[PDB]
Amino acid sequence: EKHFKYVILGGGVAAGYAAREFAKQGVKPGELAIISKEAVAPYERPALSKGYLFPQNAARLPGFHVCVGSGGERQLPEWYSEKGIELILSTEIVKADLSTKTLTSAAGATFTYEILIIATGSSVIKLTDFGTQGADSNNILYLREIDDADKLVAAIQAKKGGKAVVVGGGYIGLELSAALKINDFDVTMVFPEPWCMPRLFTADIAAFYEAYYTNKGVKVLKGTLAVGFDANANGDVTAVKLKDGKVLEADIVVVGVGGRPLTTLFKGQVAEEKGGIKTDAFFETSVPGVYAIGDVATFPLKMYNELRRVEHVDHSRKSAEQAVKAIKGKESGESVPEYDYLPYFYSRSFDLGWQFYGDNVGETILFGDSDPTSSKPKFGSYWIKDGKVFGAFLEGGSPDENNAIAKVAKTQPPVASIEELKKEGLQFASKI
Ligand SMILES: Cc1cc2c(cc1C)N(C[C@H](O)[C@H](O)[C@H](O)COP(=O)(O)OP(=O)(O)OC[C@H]1O[C@@H](n3cnc4c(N)ncnc43)[C@H](O)[C@@H]1O)c1[nH]c(=O)[nH]c(=O)c1N2
Ligand SMILES: NC(=O)c1ccc[n+]([C@@H]2O[C@H](COP(=O)([O-])OP(=O)(O)OC[C@H]3O[C@@H](n4cnc5c(N)ncnc54)[C@H](O)[C@@H]3O)[C@@H](O)[C@H]2O)c1
Repeated sequence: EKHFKYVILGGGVAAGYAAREFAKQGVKPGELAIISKEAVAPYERPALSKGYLFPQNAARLPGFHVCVGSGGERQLPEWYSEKGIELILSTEIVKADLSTKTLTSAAGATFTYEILIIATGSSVIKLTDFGTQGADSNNILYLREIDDADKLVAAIQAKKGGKAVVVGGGYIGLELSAALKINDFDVTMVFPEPWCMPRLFTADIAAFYEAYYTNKGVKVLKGTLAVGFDANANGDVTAVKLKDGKVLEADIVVVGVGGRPLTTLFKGQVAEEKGGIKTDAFFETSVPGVYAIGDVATFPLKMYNELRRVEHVDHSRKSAEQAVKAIKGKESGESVPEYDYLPYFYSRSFDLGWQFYGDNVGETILFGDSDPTSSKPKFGSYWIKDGKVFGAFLEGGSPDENNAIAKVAKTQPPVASIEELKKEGLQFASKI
């Protein structure tokens, strides 16, 4: 049994950014521990679907350890031990008892805390959840952690020059199809929805990327579903069978069909809301001294007066700082302001790069140049509900053009005329 005043459960992005805030708040040696099932100190997870997979000049640890992804300093394992912050790596907690403040690992080790910070992130939904035949064949890969990224880098070198199938049309589907393409793979994207990124992209935004990906040689099969996989004698995947009977040849298969908050250790012990652990504006759960941050928390999104859950890296960084300030603030009888978050999402693929700020509610208006064969495409979209701008998307924008649409999403300016908004386009944001 090891006791610590503060225990961060998980060693991902929120854990690393909470550790940075703890050091900034004068944490003392022996006070804080980070328990992680990963063998490495916290890192900027977004690099795993991008830089990590490049055929040349690839991103490797320790380069992308936190907090460099936000322009902060690198926190190598020594950053922690110099401060008396115990990193407990390769340790998976299989039981958590909030009533006795005890965490129990797979090997039966126990750890106690005074303050717990749940930062377990998201699970990887696997094709077994839909009873897909052959989903256990070798080379049917998923991407969540650095070990998955290493197994993917190796399968890429092994099957290079061959055929890849990507099941999923979300973030992983779009980013991984691009990764396999640049790695000399013949890629097919498969997903059941009528267009890519259905939870964010309109049919018009999606159509730009479908045409773009097609010209790069990526076959995008909309309205398609994988129902099985063929495998050879060694058990390696050889093909992907679709609901319509079409069979695609596959040397490697990559799947991105969503993630769920990794809350399994606390079911029945914390209040929940839409899959996540329900928190207040300071990330404290229904149990005093227990906080939940990043991907697992369903917190009040102040701007929209609703409880929301965000499974993106910007929120994992901002929520971590909020919970640590809330814990340290209470120790001095002080209160900190409520979390005031502006949902910020982004994706990168090929020579493209988009940003989204706010909420994708109401009706949309496409602006700019959305031609996929243009050398420098720049186009965006606005989301309008109740006469005001709620959301703003922009592909190919400059730093100041991205901050202009972010300003629009924060301030929710009124739209007296949609005809004028369509006519101004990106200038509506740049002016305001
Ligand atoms: C490959 C890939 C690529 C991207 C992204 C995700 C993925 C999977 N994201 C999403 C973003 O990385 C994500 O929102 C943050 O990692 C969330 O930070 P957390 O700390 O909440 O979870 P995160 O998953 O980072 O950390 C959870 C940690 O808890 C550990 N853990 C869980 N259960 C445990 C247990 N029982 N015992 C011990 N340890 C345990 C995990 O092993 C991990 O170390 C993204 N977002 C974005 O906006 N832009 C981007 O470009 C990307 N790119
Ligand atoms: N740039 C980024 O923001 C980025 C990049 C990579 C990963 N991520 C994060 O990592 C996590 C995993 O991403 P993801 O792409 O797996 O999730 P996702 O939620 O973005 O997309 C999964 C998509 O696959 C669809 N799908 C579900 N079942 C399917 C099936 N049987 N066949 C095909 N498609 C199916 C879903 O409806 C959804 O559209 C998420 O939390 C995501 O936000 C984010």
